[PDB]
Amino acid sequence: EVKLVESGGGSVKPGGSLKLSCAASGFSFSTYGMSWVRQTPEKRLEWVATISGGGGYTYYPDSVKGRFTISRDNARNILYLQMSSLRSGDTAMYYCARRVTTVAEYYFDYWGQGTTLTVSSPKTTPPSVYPLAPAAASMVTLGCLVKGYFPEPVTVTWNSGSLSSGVHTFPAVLQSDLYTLSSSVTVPSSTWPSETVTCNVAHPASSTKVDKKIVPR
Amino acid sequence: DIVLTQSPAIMSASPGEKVTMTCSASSSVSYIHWYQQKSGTSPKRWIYDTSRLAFGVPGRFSGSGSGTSYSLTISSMEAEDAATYYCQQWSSNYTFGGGTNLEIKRADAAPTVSIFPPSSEQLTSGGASVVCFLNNFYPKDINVKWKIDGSERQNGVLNSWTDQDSKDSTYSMSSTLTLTKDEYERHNSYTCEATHKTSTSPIVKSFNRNEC
Repeated sequence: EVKLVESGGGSVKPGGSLKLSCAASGFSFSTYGMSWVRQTPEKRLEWVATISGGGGYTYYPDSVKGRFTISRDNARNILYLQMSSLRSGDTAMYYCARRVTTVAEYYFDYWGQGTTLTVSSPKTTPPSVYPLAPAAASMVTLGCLVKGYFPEPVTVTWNSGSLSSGVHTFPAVLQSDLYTLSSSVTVPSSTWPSETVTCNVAHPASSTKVDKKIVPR
Repeated sequence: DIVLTQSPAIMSASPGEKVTMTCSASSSVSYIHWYQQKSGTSPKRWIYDTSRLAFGVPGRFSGSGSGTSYSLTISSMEAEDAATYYCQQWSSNYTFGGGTNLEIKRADAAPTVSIFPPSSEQLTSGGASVVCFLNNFYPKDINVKWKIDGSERQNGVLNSWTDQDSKDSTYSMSSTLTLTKDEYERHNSYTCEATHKTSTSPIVKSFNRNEC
């Protein structure tokens, strides 16, 4: 099967340099042109580079021309995106895409899974987890407020996977250049508080995992 | 310098109905192509050139257009289709449209509201967050007002919205009011209330601080 699998990225201070790579599988690399495309957190799609089948030609949009360089090595079936003098506008998830020829144009057939690139100057901060128990019916909604964390991907696992089917997770909204999210879970009254409910927050950017037994007020 | 604006940004269809989203260009264009993007996964190939379907896509999809106004049409809607559909041009600068959020439409649901006093843990730190969960409702457009001691507030409310549930096809919303410890203990009766095109009068949920 055609595979596109991209590597590199993360959190860089503005002004840093970086390099992204993407690895190809299950199709003849040299015979296709390869591009990168970025998507803003707000689900915005922007084309950023293109290389030809050989070396031949490169092409660039006018939002990065001068800072980015796109490269292939057809000995290994891998693209390269070096990005120099990164600024705040460069935050996005970056995909590598194959370009195929059509009747009179081109078209992006397969896209990899993207890596994420957060350009910013703030520290990496672990999250503060607070239990959300009530201060009267036959089903209980508990929660966990996960507050003040910087690098955005967090994870909330409830009783270690068990209660997935009744869990709402709410996208992290930014303010104070910290991220704040919430997660709710639902549970038959026969389950709580007779048995432990514990939400579990892990923050890979800091290697911090916190646990919180929801106990009743 | 060549913009595509895609016409209905959000759209709700029920299964069995026709769906037409549009992509209109700032100047004349030879062809336009469409991609599909579901939550958590990259865009996938959907329609290329104008009317040419990709191998995977069902036969109830369809494409057309010429010049400045092209359009993707769905013959009969099925719930498996809900995703964001982008267009893209290839004549000048490789520009993507803004997408069209395709939603499943179901019978309306009023939320299941739950209010939570700040934790004994946060308060000892200098802060107090009051949190409200409105759970499993449709449609999505809601208003939520928090009234403290009978008056109202909008400072420091953070409002978050799930993506549509893959089973009951609802939405969930959180609402968090971030006070200070001293600001929190200045009042007594914190109330969140939800207004919605289901119930006529709001769904109120309340607690009192000088109680615990």
